[PDB]
Amino acid sequence: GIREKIKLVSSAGTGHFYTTTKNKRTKPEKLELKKFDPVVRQHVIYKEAK
Amino acid sequence: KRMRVIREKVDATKQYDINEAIALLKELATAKFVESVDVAVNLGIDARKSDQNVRGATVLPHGTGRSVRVAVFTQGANAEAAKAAGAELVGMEDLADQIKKGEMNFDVVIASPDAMRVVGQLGQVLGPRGLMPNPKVGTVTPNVAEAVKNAKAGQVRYRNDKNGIIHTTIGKVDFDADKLKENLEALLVALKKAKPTQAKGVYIKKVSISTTMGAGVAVD
Amino acid sequence: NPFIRFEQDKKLFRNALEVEGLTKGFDNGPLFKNLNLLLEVGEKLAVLGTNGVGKSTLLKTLVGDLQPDSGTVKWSENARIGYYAQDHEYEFENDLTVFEWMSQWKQEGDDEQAVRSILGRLLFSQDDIKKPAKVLSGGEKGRMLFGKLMMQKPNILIMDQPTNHLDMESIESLNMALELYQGTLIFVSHDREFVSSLATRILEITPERVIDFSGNYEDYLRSK
Amino acid sequence: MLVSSNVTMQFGSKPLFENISVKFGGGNRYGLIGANGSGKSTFMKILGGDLEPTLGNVSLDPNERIGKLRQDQFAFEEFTVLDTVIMGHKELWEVKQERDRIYALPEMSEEDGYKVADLEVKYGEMDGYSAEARAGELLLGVGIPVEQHYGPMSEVAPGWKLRVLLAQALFADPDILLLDQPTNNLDIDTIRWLEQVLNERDSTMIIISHDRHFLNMVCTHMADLDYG
RNA sequence: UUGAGCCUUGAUGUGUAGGAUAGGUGGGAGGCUUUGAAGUGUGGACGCCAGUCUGCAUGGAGCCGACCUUGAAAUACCACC
Ligand SMILES: Nc1ncnc2c1ncn2[C@@H]1O[C@H](COP(=O)(O)OP(=O)(O)OP(=O)(O)O)[C@@H](O)[C@H]1O
Ligand SMILES: Nc1ncnc2c1ncn2[C@@H]1O[C@H](COP(=O)(O)OP(=O)(O)OP(=O)(O)O)[C@@H](O)[C@H]1O
Ligand code: NA
Ligand code: NA
Repeated sequence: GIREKIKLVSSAGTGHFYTTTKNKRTKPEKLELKKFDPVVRQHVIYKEAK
Repeated sequence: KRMRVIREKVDATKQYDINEAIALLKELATAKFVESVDVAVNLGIDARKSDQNVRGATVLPHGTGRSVRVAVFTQGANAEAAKAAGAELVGMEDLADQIKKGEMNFDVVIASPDAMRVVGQLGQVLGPRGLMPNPKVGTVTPNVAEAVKNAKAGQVRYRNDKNGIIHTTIGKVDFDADKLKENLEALLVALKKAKPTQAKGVYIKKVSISTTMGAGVAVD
Repeated sequence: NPFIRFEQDKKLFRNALEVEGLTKGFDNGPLFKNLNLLLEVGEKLAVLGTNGVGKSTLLKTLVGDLQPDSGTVKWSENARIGYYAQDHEYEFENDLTVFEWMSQWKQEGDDEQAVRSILGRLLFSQDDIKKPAKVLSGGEKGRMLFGKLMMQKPNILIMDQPTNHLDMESIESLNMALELYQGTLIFVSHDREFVSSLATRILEITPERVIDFSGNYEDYLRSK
Repeated sequence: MLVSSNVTMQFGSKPLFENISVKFGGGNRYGLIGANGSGKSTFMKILGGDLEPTLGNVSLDPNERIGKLRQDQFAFEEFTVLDTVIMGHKELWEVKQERDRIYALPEMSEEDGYKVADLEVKYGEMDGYSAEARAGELLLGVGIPVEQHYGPMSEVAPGWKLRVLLAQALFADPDILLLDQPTNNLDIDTIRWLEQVLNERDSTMIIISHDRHFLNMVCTHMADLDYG
């Protein structure tokens, strides 16, 4: 409800994304996490964009 | 007189033929002069858009009829090559700032990376009337000898107005009607080849060949 | 409507300004020559003219950050001056929060109230008392200046051009605050029905003749 | 015609304007109102494209040269009076500043030869030969005489600082977005001069002024931005 | 009568620095003047009110262009808009 839904789009070029939830009113700031990207088979950085 | 008789003698509404027009232009012959005739083509482009501007050149088998001071204002190998290739001067800064004011002007100006002084030596007056070296035109290139050779061979350059009508040097009236064809068609072919890929619609509508003192006629 | 109210730290009695001769100049012949006048703990004297006369530099000379070529101004020994500059960019700098900027003032006040309360009396909340000071916009910066004046509590308010970026709903709030304020002030606002609203000692300034104190300024504009 | 397509902006922790969309285009003057602290200038920046929204698209006009006036009339104090106006046109000012790295760099390379060759050509296309010729005449037309053209912007009364900042936006201008044009309050003679200048020439305009009488005399629409 | 689109023709347009109300594009320096001029008197319309401008006879055939302050070059003309 209050926690909106966001997707972390991979930064390896391929189209892949993990979907989570983020409290969208504390301050606007994208999530940066290093998560596995199966298409390229490596641990890359995941910036968020819905 | 002429302005009031040629107007009724020649009608610009009817589209003439190449062979009829080349003869009629020489047939007018009202005033005595060198009669350096030229052309004007209504290109179909949007000169409002930067990328659809068509500034180019082509090497003509008849040149322009006169030679200019085509020198390479870049001291070094390019200037050394141009001096023996037949420029109007050498490349130095003595004629760019201390002589760029005293010296009136030359015909053309090529540039080289050895001494890029001409990029500011002209300032506002040297290239204010179209004397700067175009990076895409090939004037500002290391091959000073090649640039001088092209200038001697007679590469005529053309540009656009704010609406997209190209007029440029094509040759004098001293060259015969048969010789006019491998200039007109050569220029048209070069323009067609260099036409931008973003040229929507019909890009050539009207060609008009005109005299320096006489009027112009619709060729096609 | 931002609730703004200007208090008085210490009430001075005899008179405040008492200026004799300024004759301030920058490049041309001095924008004014004498401007001898008194205050008598009055109200306003709404300096005004046209653009480029030099009312802002007159106020600069009065407040003392610019000194005249030769002359004397002087204030009462108990005079506390609050200043609202025509341009205020030297103030909103050094990357402070709204809370930190508003707390850098204040004489003897608790950090949590009487400084987070003067902020809420003028359109601010918890989500806004943490944004940087150098990012607020126009009327908000002007309102912050009003808040600093409310906490400094000065006797004399110089207040160059207060109605610049206000809401047209903060304009009358400031109008009421000024007419309920019991100190001394000057201001050079160009608004018609602000000087017409409260002015009493209007002083016009011109490259040749500096008029002074016709009255309500309605009588001034009527005589003119 | 510039269009906003579901534009939202979130400053801090609460959205400023929620999912706005409206069409601007024509010889009309959409003066917009709103309490200070609520959109207005941020929406103007979004329309100008300097700042992007958190959600939505600018849906910009192709190459129609959005011409803008800023809220700050004191942000220009080091650039001279004849410098600000010529800096108003971006693609000219940027090319001029880059070409200024010729007399200041005593070393030139092979690539730099091509770059100096083509940047001068671009300057000629962008009319650098008349860049300062078209600016002084406009500055004299607005009412700023010659004596202060090369003087610094600091030594100017703000009523004339605005007079020059307005002329800074007058270079082949469709779609002029004017931020707060009064403030540093004009006498009233300058205000009527403004209103006649603005309502004589025909273009698409967006005013944000707070002056009710000025807005009445100028504008035909009111793009109020109040609730959400 | 009032709009919008097209064709043709005619009017239409400064600076900063001037002998001068210079749209570019540059082609060029010699055309233009008597199929009646230089300048004289007669006025239409426009007019950052200084001037363009064209009906007009007579007076009868010089003026212009170049140099020149200048960002630009000049109704020396024409085509392209
Ligand atoms: N970069 C920013 N980051 C966070 N908050 C901001 C930022 N810029 C402005 N704000 C705040 O969010 C709101 C947006 O300010 P904005 O510049 O849009 O105001 P405005 O309505 O145009 O004001 P004014 O009428 O005074 O010109 C204001 O309340 C301001 O305090
Ligand atoms: N530092 C300065 N150097 C030179 N001249 C200045 C300076 N400051 C101001 N002036 C000149 O003094 C005159 C008035 O300046 P001032 O800043 O006082 O204007 P003002 O009359 O208050 O107008 P406004 O506030 O509307 O800008 C103007 O002619 C201005 O050019
Ligand atoms: Na002032
Ligand atoms: Na704002």
